[PDB]
Amino acid sequence: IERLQDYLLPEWVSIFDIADFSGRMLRIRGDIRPALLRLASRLAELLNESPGPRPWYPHVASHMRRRVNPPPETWLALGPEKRGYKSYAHSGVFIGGRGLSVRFILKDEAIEERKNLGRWMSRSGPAFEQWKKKVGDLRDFGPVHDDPMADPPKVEWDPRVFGERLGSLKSASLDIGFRVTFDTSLAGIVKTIRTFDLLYAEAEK
Ligand SMILES: [Cl-]
Ligand SMILES: [Cl-]
Repeated sequence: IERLQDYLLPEWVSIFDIADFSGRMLRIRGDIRPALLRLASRLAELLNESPGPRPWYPHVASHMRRRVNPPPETWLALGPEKRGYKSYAHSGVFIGGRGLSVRFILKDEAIEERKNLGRWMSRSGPAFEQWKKKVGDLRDFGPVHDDPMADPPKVEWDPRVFGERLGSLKSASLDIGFRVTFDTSLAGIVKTIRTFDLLYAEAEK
């Protein structure tokens, strides 16, 4: 049974205990990146075995923007475009000092897709709440973006107001999902990513 730890070694969480930029980046780029590329490819193959409402193409964080503060986490992204991913909805598998997580992301620069998903959330609060109940322990990673070891809070906001903000503010963003263990099967992770399909699809239009 293929598992996340076959790609991302459990001990790699300690890379994120390296406080200095150069030292942490060396390990993120040298050791974690090749593994994330392999894992991203494999997850995309598995997802594409049963097509969903949008394509999934693999990407890996480039870390070309950081200078002084090392990344608190690194990730692969699965999104609808072959090259680039930050301008569109995507799912990601992340590793940092806290371990692994699987999240659904709309960055501030995904202006149009935030407008689309925000409008859906605003108009479909009850459907969002139903979905949230079904997926269990949904966390908001937004508030802990500056607290790498902190347990992210449960999503408790009103999706209608959150959606209104997400759609209308240039600096708004979404980052929600699940903490997962290193021994989780790839088959289980694929299904977790599929549970974001409702949001992924509604972001497109
Ligand atoms: Cl992009
Ligand atoms: Cl599993």
